[PDB]
Amino acid sequence: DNIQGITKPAIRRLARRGGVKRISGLIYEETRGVLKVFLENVIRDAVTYTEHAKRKTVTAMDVVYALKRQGRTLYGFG
Amino acid sequence: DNIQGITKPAIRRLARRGGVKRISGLIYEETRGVLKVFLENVIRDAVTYTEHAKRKTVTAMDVVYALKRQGRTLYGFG
Amino acid sequence: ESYSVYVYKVLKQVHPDTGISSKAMGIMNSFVNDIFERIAGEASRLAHYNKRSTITSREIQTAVRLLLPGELAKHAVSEGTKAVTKYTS
Amino acid sequence: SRKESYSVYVYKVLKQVHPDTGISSKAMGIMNSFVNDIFERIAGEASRLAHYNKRSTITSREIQTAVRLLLPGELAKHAVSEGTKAVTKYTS
Amino acid sequence: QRLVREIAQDFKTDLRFQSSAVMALQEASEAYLVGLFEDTNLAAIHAKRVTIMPKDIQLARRIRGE
Amino acid sequence: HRYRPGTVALREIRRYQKSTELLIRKLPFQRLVREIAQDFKTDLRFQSSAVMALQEASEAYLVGLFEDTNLAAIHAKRVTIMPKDIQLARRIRGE
Amino acid sequence: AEEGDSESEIEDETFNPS
Amino acid sequence: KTRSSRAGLQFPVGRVHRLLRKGNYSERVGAGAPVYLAAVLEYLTAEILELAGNAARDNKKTRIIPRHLQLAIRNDEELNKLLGRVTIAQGGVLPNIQAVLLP
Amino acid sequence: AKTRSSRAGLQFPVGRVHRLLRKGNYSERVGAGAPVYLAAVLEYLTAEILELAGNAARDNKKTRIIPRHLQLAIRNDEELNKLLGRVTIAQGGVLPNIQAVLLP
DNA sequence: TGCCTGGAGACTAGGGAGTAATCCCCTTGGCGGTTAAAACGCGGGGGACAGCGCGTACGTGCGTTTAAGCGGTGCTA
DNA sequence: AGCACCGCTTAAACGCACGTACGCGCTGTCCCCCGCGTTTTAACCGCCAAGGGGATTACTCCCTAGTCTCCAGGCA
Repeated sequence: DNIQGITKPAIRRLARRGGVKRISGLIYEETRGVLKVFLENVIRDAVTYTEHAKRKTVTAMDVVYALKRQGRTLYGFG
Repeated sequence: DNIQGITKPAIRRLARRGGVKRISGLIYEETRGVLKVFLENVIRDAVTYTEHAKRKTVTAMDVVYALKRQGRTLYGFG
Repeated sequence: ESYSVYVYKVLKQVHPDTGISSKAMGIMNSFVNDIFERIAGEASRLAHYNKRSTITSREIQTAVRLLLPGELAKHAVSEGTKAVTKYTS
Repeated sequence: SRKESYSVYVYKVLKQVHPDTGISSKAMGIMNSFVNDIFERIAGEASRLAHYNKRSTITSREIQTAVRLLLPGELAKHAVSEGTKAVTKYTS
Repeated sequence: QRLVREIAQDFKTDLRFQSSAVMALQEASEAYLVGLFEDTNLAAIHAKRVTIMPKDIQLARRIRGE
Repeated sequence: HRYRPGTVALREIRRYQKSTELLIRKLPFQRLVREIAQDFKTDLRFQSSAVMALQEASEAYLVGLFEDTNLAAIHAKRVTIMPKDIQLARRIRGE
Repeated sequence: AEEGDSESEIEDETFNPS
Repeated sequence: KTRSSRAGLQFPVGRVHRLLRKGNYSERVGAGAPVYLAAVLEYLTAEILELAGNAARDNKKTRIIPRHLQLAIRNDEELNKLLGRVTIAQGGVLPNIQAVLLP
Repeated sequence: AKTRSSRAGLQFPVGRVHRLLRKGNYSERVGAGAPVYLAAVLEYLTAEILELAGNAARDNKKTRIIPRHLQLAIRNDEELNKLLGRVTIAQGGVLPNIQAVLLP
């Protein structure tokens, strides 16, 4: 149970960067599930690329390709 | 002004297909501008493909290619 | 030239006493062409990342597993594996 | 192993428009990713345009059509102008 | 058809059209408007109303990315 | 001396829209990531830049979702964000 | 015992293999 | 005999192999690849036609129409995910009314 | 022995772009003006984004360019925001924006 | 049904990929120390939600008007 | 095949009348989230060490492109 390691002040700081002034008490269980669906899609694609590349190690280019497949296009990691 | 040819009961009929029960009085003037912007974009790309292909008639495959460029795949006119 | 007679051959095996219109035949033609282009483009992308010069049943299988959903991709991999097993034996 | 890059070329571009300005490695990597992404977009659109008209050669007309479809507004006008100015000077 | 020809005179004078090329435009335009009203009705229900406002259309086009 | 509720909230909005650092810690996110990954292939090993890219993409996704959540909450003539605003944003977004 | 208007089907004919 | 008779399929193999070399994908297509891709296309075609035939029998008809294709695709969990950005001509929408509008 | 970049008057290379066109499975043949045109377009886009990045670096009283300056330079221009509307920049942050109803 | 154009059957050469060896870089595991950050109460002011009243804007219905379809013909880009 | 014209019909658009359901504004209450203070915990830095797998090179088999001949599958 490591999705409880995404604490309440961290979600509150992400909401303060998002512009939110006042926060209810039920946002956190929704945000953890949304984060654990987005992770469970990107790591699924990254482990598929790794399992095709005949590799023991998930690199960063697999993650960049997994994000490019979904339309995210992250810059800064090659 | 052929934008007034898109009449009020046509927009009301599109809203009845969309599931709208009660309609205000400015939705028609909003919808005309939205449709105008969308059609200007698609006609601009279709005329670009037509001028590239050295033709003078605008075929339907140019429209299908422009809709694929916007990201809206259309089955039936191929 | 199209896939129309092959769509008729597939349709007469799952539903014998039925027909199909020409508009639905064109929609099925567009569907077959779209899925062909998607799988071929993804298999072309997979062969460049590993610096290989080809495309192979492993490449097509990796392009199937990335593109199709969970219950559909398993049956697609099973049908393709059975068909490529029957080709050599 | 020796690997391709664009860092010296981005530095040569940067030392013309701003004669006293540095750049960090993270920003240089972002610029390399930007150049690679725009290259892939224009080359893919040109290779898609080359197949619709049943041609085999990608030329500057297909590259110009791929630029005109992909860049919005006056940026496409200035890109076509710069490219036509550079192709005109090359032949002479 | 008159609207499409009028807005297509702004890009190239003396063009010519087919019939399926206008039929595909009409299909795409009707599907786009139906999807826009399907999201806009959800916006108006979330605003605790029944009548549909232009602010709902602008919210749908803002959240969708248009 | 105490601040009236909202002043410290706007102060945090101003300082976290000014800063550029990461907000989620690294070891809980890494333990979350290593636990999710093993359900796709056996014996997974990680570089540092893969998790460093996952954290950037995850926080960018969450900020881009809370912006539309705030827009839905303002459209509902409220200030407090609610889970139904997140559901409306993910329904209109196409997820 | 009851049937719909055939015009519904007439607007989209069956694909002809020839 | 043809390779579609060897593999036991119904879609052709030589046309798929010709479209793989011809469409500039790699300096080389492999082999088992057109057979594998023809099996995948035949399975997907048979699934679409099975659900379309069920949707056509549900309305007392003997000819599959684009409305039947629309209902077959949109009334399935995974085909709607595969074909979410696709507009079918003469297809229409799904009949649904929100529960806050009915009296 | 002059190069083609000196003959075209550009700063980006031409032979590397020609090699990447010939070794990337785009077509069978490659014309002799296409890498010159594409290098001109890439050089123009590079100078266009570096001008705004240098303006942001002068505005924030700095010497070097950082990903925050690149983020401000892209998101403060409308055409670059439309061209790069699906791009996430690492260590770039967001824009300062507070709605007018949240503050008194 | 005509037939013809694309698909099958052998054979060969050359380079592409599969196997084995070995380096050494980088990933994983562990122990301690500091302190910043997370966790837990607590009082209170502010906002979400419910109830009520009112005026108007948008619905349904009927008679008149208008131009969208529906054919037929011809010329030419 | 696309555009231009022509005659006819009739179904859809427009305009006006009227009534009532709903959007908006006001008020009251009470729950609940926020600022603040104190205590507990594990994140982060620093250092160390074992060893597993990425990466490169060399050799060799075998797989597919190319060419020639033959002949039937499918499209009008």
